[PDB]
Amino acid sequence: LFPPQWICCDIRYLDVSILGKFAVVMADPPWDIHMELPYGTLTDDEMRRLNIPVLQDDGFLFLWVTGRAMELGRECLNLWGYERVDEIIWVKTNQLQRIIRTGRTGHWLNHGKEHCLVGVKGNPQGFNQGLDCDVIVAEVRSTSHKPDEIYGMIERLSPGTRKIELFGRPHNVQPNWITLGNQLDGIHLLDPDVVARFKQRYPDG
Amino acid sequence: HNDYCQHFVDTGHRPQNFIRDVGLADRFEEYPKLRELIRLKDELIAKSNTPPMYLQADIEAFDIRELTPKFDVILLEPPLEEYYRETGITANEKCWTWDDIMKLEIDEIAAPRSFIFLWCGSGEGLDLGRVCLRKWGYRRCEDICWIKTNKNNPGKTKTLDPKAVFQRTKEHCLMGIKGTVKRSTDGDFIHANVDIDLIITEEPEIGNIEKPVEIFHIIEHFCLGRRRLHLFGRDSTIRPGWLTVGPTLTNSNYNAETYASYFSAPNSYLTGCTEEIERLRPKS
Ligand SMILES: Nc1ncnc2c1ncn2[C@@H]1O[C@H](CSCC[C@H](N)C(=O)O)[C@@H](O)[C@H]1O
Repeated sequence: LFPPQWICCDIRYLDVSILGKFAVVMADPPWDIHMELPYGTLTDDEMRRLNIPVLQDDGFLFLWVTGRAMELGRECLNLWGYERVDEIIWVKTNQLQRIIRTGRTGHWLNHGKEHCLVGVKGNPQGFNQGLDCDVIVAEVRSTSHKPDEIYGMIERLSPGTRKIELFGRPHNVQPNWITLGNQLDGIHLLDPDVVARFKQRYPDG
Repeated sequence: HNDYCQHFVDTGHRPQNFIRDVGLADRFEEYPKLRELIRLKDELIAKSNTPPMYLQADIEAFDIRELTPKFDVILLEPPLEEYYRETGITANEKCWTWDDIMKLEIDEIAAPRSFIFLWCGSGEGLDLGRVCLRKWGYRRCEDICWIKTNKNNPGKTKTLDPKAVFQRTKEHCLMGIKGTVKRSTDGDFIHANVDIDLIITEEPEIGNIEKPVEIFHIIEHFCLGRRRLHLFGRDSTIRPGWLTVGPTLTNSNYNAETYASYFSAPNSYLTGCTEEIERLRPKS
């Protein structure tokens, strides 16, 4: 176990086999939801081809989904070797613990929540079931931060294991986690085994 | 750290216990124009509602085509085994597997432009209900979550599904769309964005399988179609504006000719709308 580690990279092209195996994978990908967005997205085929399978032999996946990715995310979860076994929802509140009910915040109904699929792979050991509820209640914070409560839920589920987050930003770096994303501050690696494999694979850089 | 997840670990109060103003009345107590939109739409629904109609039927053996005319909205509440495994109580009716549910010929009674609301539970039904929607010819388009609080009985409850990782404290009602509907052009069929995709109530009494009545309010506010079917309803869910069909109904009054007459000339299958509602409802 180590302090926060991160790699500024394009996740489509990083050879993630150098990172070893993780008890938990978490990802918040910019899905192609078939609408104009003020940020760039990954195509369905780019998502399908992410080398998620090498990151894990036994453990859990947390995959945020929205729009048509409710279904595309399920496809990816099964393709990567997981069975969906839970679905967390994050209920978004305002500053006074109320849901914002007005506006036009979904296509048919308004939206008060975000969804995170939970998948399992293999036969994980040393995990604690049933410690947390599958509902998170938290305000929206800063620039689209998913709720930090999720890290505590995952730590109670799988204490002291190594974990990897995909599409993370500097605010997402955490002890026991390796964070991958293209807005991180360079490359900061501390695990000697990961450092050694990184030098072999990228002798230049 | 105002971490309600940690607070649940420490106290047994579910995070949803701390969401304020979730009741039908208190949500817009301070917002007269928001309250007025709901009040006028509910009056429009009540003024145009058919009297309750209901039919006892063993849906597993029933030719569903005997239900006419076609329906603008269908609410489907099949009795899932998980409702009883997770509570421990013995069911007093046949439980339906997802294979059983899939076999229903819902596409044979849905109107060409219409919506479905399918209670899917909290486990494998979130996946298999989506397959049912495909089979019946709908596209999944929203997910209404019923989130259960435990304000009156704080504590943990063991989820019995051996695959579960977290304590399951909600149920999902998947919404599907059939046909082509454009919310800017088809305002005589839908009023979009009047409700949110969350219902928050206290966990029901020990042996209570009912779903929250607010699901009817969301459906009625959203779709102006007057032909509304509730499959697997019960005596306790009978409601003006709805045809209720289910195995545990104790009596039947459904007459297909009389029911259809409420929607044919000089009547309409749509509620219409008032100028006051048109000026208040959310629009592009
Ligand atoms: N191909 C790619 N490779 C690496 N990062 C990418 C990427 N495409 C998008 N990203 C990054 O992924 C991040 C999505 S914002 C992610 C939100 C994060 N879970 C939170 O809690 O805030 C952005 O920084 C974006 O620039």
